[PDB]
Amino acid sequence: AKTLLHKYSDIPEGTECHRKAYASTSIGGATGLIVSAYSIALKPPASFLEGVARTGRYTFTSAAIGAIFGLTSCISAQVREKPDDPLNYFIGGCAGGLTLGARTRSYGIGAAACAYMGLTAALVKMGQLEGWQVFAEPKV
Amino acid sequence: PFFDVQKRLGLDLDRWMTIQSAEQPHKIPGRCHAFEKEWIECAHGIGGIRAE
Amino acid sequence: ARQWQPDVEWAEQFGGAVM
Amino acid sequence: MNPIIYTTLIMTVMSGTMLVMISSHWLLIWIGFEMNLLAMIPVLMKNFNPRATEAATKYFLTQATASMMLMMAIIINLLYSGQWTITKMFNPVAMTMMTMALAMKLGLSPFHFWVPEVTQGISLQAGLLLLTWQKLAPLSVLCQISQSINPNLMLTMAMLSILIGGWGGLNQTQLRKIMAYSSIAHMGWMTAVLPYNTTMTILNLLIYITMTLAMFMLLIHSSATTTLSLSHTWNKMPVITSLMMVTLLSMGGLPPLSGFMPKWMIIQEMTKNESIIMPTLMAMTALLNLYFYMRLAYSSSLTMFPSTNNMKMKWQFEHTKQMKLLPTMIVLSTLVLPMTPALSSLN
Amino acid sequence: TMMSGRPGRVPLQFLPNEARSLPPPKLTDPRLVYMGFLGYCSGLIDNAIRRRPVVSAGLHRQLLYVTSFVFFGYYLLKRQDYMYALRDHDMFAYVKSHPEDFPEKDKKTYGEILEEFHPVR
Amino acid sequence: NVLQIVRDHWVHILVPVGFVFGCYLDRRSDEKLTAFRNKSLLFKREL
Amino acid sequence: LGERTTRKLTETSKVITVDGNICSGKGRLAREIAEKLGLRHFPEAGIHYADSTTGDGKPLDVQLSGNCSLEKFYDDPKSNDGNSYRLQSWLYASRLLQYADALEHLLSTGQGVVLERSIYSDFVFLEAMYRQGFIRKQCVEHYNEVKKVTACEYLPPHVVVYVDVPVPEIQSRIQKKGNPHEMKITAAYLQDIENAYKKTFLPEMSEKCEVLDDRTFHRLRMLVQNKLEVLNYTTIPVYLPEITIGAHQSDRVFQKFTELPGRKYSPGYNEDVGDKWIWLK
Amino acid sequence: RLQEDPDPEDENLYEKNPDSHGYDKDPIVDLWNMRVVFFFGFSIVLVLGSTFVAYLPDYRMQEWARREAERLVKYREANGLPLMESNCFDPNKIQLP
Amino acid sequence: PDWLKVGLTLGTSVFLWIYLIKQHKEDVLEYKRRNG
Amino acid sequence: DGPEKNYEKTMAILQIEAEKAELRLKELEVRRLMRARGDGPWYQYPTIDKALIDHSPKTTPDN
Amino acid sequence: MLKIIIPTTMLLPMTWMSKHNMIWINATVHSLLISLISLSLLNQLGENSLNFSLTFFSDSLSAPLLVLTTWLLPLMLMASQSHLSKETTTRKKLYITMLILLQLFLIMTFTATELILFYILFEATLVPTLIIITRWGNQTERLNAGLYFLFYTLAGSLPLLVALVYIQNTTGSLNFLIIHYWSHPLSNSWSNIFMWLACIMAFMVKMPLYGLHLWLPKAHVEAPIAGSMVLAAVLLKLGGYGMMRITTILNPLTNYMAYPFLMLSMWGMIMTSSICLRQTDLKSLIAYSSVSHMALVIVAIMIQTPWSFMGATALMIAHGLTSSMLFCLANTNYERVHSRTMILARGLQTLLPLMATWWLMASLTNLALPPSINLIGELFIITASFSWSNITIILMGMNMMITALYSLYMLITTQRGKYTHHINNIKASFTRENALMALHILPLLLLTLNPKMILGPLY
Ligand SMILES: CCCCCCCCCCCCCCCCC[C@@H](O)O[C@H](CO[C@H](O)CCCCCCCCCCCCCCC)COP(=O)(O)OCC[N+](C)(C)C
Repeated sequence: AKTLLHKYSDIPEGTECHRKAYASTSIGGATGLIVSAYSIALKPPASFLEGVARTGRYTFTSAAIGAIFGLTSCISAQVREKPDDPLNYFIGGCAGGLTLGARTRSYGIGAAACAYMGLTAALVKMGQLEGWQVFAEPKV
Repeated sequence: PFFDVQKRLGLDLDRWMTIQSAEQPHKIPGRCHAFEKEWIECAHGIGGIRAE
Repeated sequence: ARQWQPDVEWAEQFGGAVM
Repeated sequence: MNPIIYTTLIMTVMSGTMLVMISSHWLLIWIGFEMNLLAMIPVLMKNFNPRATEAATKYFLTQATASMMLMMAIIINLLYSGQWTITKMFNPVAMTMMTMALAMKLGLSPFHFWVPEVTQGISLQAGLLLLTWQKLAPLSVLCQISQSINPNLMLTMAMLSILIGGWGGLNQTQLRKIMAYSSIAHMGWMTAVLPYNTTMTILNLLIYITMTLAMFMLLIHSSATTTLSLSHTWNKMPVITSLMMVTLLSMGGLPPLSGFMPKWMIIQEMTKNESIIMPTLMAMTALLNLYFYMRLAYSSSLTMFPSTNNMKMKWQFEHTKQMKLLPTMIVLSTLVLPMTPALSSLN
Repeated sequence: TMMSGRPGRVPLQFLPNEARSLPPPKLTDPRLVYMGFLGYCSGLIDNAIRRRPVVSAGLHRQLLYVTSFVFFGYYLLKRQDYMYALRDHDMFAYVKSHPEDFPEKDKKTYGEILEEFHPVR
Repeated sequence: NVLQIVRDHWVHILVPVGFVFGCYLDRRSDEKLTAFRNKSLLFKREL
Repeated sequence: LGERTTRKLTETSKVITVDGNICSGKGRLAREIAEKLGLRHFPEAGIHYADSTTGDGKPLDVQLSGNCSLEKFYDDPKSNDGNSYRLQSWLYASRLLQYADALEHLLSTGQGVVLERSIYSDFVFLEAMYRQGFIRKQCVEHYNEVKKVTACEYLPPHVVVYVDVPVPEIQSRIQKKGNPHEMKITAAYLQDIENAYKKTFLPEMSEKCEVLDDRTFHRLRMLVQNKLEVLNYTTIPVYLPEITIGAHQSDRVFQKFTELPGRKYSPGYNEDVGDKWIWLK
Repeated sequence: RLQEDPDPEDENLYEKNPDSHGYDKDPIVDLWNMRVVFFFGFSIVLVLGSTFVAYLPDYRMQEWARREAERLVKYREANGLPLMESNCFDPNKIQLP
Repeated sequence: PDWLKVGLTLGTSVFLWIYLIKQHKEDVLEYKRRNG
Repeated sequence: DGPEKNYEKTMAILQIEAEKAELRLKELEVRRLMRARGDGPWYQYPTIDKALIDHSPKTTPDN
Repeated sequence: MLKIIIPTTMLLPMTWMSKHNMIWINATVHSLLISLISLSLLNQLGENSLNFSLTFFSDSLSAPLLVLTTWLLPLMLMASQSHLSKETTTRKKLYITMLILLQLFLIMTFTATELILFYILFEATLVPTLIIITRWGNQTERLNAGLYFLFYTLAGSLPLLVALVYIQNTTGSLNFLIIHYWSHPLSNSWSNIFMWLACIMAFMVKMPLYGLHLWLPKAHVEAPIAGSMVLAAVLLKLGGYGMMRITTILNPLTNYMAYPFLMLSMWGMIMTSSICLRQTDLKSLIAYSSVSHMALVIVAIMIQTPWSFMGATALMIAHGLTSSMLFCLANTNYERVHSRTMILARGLQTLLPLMATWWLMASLTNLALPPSINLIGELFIITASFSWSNITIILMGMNMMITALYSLYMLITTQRGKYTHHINNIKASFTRENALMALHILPLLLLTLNPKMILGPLY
């Protein structure tokens, strides 16, 4: 629900890293359940225990990514104490890929995931700073 | 493309079935005819947007 | 230098039900 | 099935859509789609194949469930406002479902999976008609309910239709499935701008229909299907392959060509709304859409796949049963670019 | 939708009597002649597709095409100018309708205003 | 007999006409812009 | 589509394709058949059979009209060039067209018409060539896929007479026959022909001929016209080395085909051959 | 895939005939080709075009700038002040916060 | 073939001309009236 | 030619294109407002007319 | 001007209606004539940019380029018209249409004026050159090459497109003159930075940048020479023209964003030139030389000092002519022996002299020695660069080292030395060959006499 992202949105700044990290963990878990849902839907696992194995995989992975992203971001905020510039998320962004790199046990995918996930996060922060509309209202 | 040919030709072939009031057989009242009537009389040149 | 126009082994790759 | 009946079916399809474009009352719209369906299935069943049958099974099954959800959401709208006129809907839980039902009717992703399959199951005549005429009515109602659309929900399917309309297009050989992913991709561009400004939608619609008329008339003219089957045509009647190249590029929207006119008005409109990021992603992916038009161009005109010998006798025999409407459908779908401003005729 | 649903006016008529007053496009408006060549080339492809000895053959039908598209192109141009003239009219009427929201801002000159200078280095 | 030789040089007439038509169009598009001829600077009274 | 004005013909008849199976006896079969039927006799419809109907009505060079040449089959069968097959399939396409040339006429004038050998009979030559090994097996697989894809839609067959001649006796007439290539032809091949021919062809087809809707006929009538359609699947891309041609030779040969007086343009328009210019006005 | 043998070679025009000036196979046309190509490639554009551009009127307004510059040098020198203003605009003509 | 269709379609084409110049011609006059 | 023609032409050009510019911006203002309010003639959406409503006594005294 | 542009369209009917064996003469002669007509445009003005219709104008920056672009068509014809012969008449007649249609798009896209018109033509150029690379290139790789040539343009161009639309909404008109006057600074933030890259990346793709140039060699390896001459001599240069155009906006932000691209360029020049020092085959060697020179243009644009734009213009044109010259001059060998690989040519000088002379002149101006417009074009931008940073010279100098070496190298390896023995194929130089390259090199040398008409607007 939007109320959940709204929950994560009230960081504030980066204070209480745990409070934030729990929320990011929540979002990562949500997306993990969705991806698991379509995956099961479109790739009939055969033998249902394997299916819950699959969903356990994705759910735990995405939840992990969200957790580590959130807490590295807030910690960087509470350490560099810059704390508002976009790069402050980027480390976590770069960190996130490595998490993804760990479960996949591959340097390659982890390496790429570092860079792109990093840039995406950086753009997100930059967007919060700039009020980018992504889905702008018809206005015109 | 809401062509409104039925209006330009005046056929009205569809329009009658619309709305709670709008002449019904044996003039049977709608259960909520009044609030509806007022509310539609409120609605004309205001058109859609300011109307809400 | 007689141009180059595609060979059989070339064309076969499209010949599958799905590239 | 003798022409006298076939024509009555196809005319009652035309009627079954015209009815949607006329009536203001909702019930007549749901009747419009409903009559449209019954008259759409049999025409897919001409010639009749063991394959075609399950094609029609797919199409019917999805259209039926779509029409069902639609009628349900109408009834819920009535429950919470007691109206039948189109206008604004008055209950978001209903409105999202009317959006879903229409989302199936256009074949937008992730509801899209039926369209590439169904196209495979029928001849290019019934195919073309399915990819053009069937795209009118649901859009014909979306233009009428643009006023209250929940833009988030619309842009998400509008984008995802473009990504899926891309990635699923790089993969296939036989052309009909590719035409399916082309259309499934353009619908993303139509339904994208719809919340913001319907006139751009209708413009893009006209270009799309003209385009796919160009292609399907050409595929008919050469009776090509699988890509390789298309490859031979360069030697027999070189012109038409030498023209598929161009119409393909107009699908691709290389800017002198007409097919660029849609995108380049769309980018305008959305940009007035700010929303600057979305068109950038969209326009970038449209490239990915272009690429398989290009590869398909490589199989055909630009390069000569080896001919089969048996072709030679066929050289003596001119094609027949000329399709009158074709040349104009090429030309309008290409050269018309310095006639954008005329779009305002659509007000 | 704008323009559509505007008060007054009637649906399917292609072109209001409220137009007419606008000057007609002149006979050799370049856009229009471009409709000409558009029809021309279509008429030519009509030959080339059906083999034919291109150009010289069927000069008849070719003339039919060019007359066709120039003809429709004419009225389409009339509706074009009508529509744009229309939005210009509605716009100005609306700017008189709400003078407050379209302020007549005072125009300070360059001498009057400061602006930061950025040296090129 | 020679008329066919004229057919050989039929095409050559085409482009210079394009240049003529070009100077013509220059003069017309230039004609449309005669908004001033009363500039703040370069305008002596006509004779 | 004009059928709506008349709801198709109610007339019916039959075309007759005698199935004489020999060398010199093949000719003998044709002579008996020509006298036998009022409808014009099949002339064999070989390499230039298409050329006969093309417009000039006249045979071209072998190089492009067929690029097979039967004499170059008999003189060197099992040529490394797959001519041993290239002829087979090419003839099949021509004979298919034969059907179309005449069966349409059956649906038109309603008169009977006499074919010479017809498509069902083309099963057997390949049936033996595969046995003598003149053609490789994939050539065959191509031949029966194209067979299944094309023949199946042609529905009615027959109204036609099977025949027989002794292999040795045909060998005797073959000796009498003037052409050198015919004389060279091997016996064991021909015996394998007659054996499989009698074993299967009549064995299946007679069951259908023994039985010898209007709307379907009209649909079939549409198929008879616009012959490329009947040819539409004969140029299926399967890319066997003997049939297939590289782009250079094809681009060149077709570049040569246009060189002919009657082929640049559709027949009614062509200026090279004295078609009226008045239409070009 | 049966195919035509191969391109015999690039073919020398010279193989056909000494003197050909490159260009077309037809001996007749070639002479005309080099002639037209030279007469215009050199004798009209590289000369008349070059002389043309060489004598283009000074719309650079350079000489004008020199002459007029002299015209200011005179007054600046005779009046004696100050040649170069430090200010490209009058100070009193502009307001400042 | 001198034929009928040729003069048929040609005649229709000339008709679309003369009709067009017609309606244009009057349209200009109506312009002059409504305006100047 | 003398610069004069160039100069007058440049003048007229800058005038015209400037006018279009300002008109486009003004148009965007007019549009944002007109959609924001609906007060303007050309964004208002269709809405139901009175003409359908009847005005007759109806069985039950009230409505 | 609208006068030069019509006949350029008019050759097409002339081409199609030309007698089947005479077409080359038609297209050649009239293309030359229209070149001379193009030349009258050059006059410009010393103050105001020249103007025409509402929809065109002719800045001094465009005029020499326009003259060049008109000038190249005959050249490509002279190169092509023996490369192809066995092709069918309709196909050939179809072929020159690609070329002329192309230059038509150029004459339109140089005079601009609206930057959206300028864009749509800027990207419209992409089609004919694609068709030419793909249908008439030799060997297989060309197919793949087509794609690299294509998406790298579009992936660059598309964001630029959206950006353009944006501005005409945030300000009034998109037109160039007023935007030159109404220009107002954009500054830092983050939205404005993405505006910056959006309005630069396409132009910096079309003239290759060192991190992105990969398509360019692989285009030149493939394209038939008529495609090569344009793809090298012009399109790069037009990307530069546009980037010089849009810099009317931006500022002061350019001061802050130039650095990364100045690093990719200042390093990429020495780098690509270094790769240039060890190619297997000539046709690529030339291409990398081309990138190695374009890096100079792109820093010359980004330091934005007026000297740097002067040098920008000069170097753009000079490199145009010299690069096209090297390409035709290489194709000649490739036709005489089909080697492509440089090693097989060997002692080509021994067997024929005058081509060695053209090798000499061409390479000689490639290295750029005085007073070639190439050189003088280059020295300015070194001057302004040096003003921008005193260190920068140490980089520029290395360039001027390696561009010597490989240039002379291509000379001494494919010429001086022993003839290969068995290669009997060579056949003593056609008139059109000499005619062609004399046509490249003479204008290039006359042009030095009168730089003042080539330096461009900031003269
Ligand atoms: C079997 C194969 C499948 C075939 C499927 C294809 C079918 C195509 C149908 C296309 C629909 C076009 C509509 C034309 C109907 C004519 C009725 C016309 O008079 O309508 C009037 C309005 O006039 C129309 O706008 C005229 C449209 C004319 C079509 C072309 C316009 C210009 C084209 C722009 C693209 C550039 C190409 C031009 C080159 C010639 C009244 O409508 P109005 O009550 O007012 O508003 C309706 C609501 N709208 C605007 C949202 C639709």
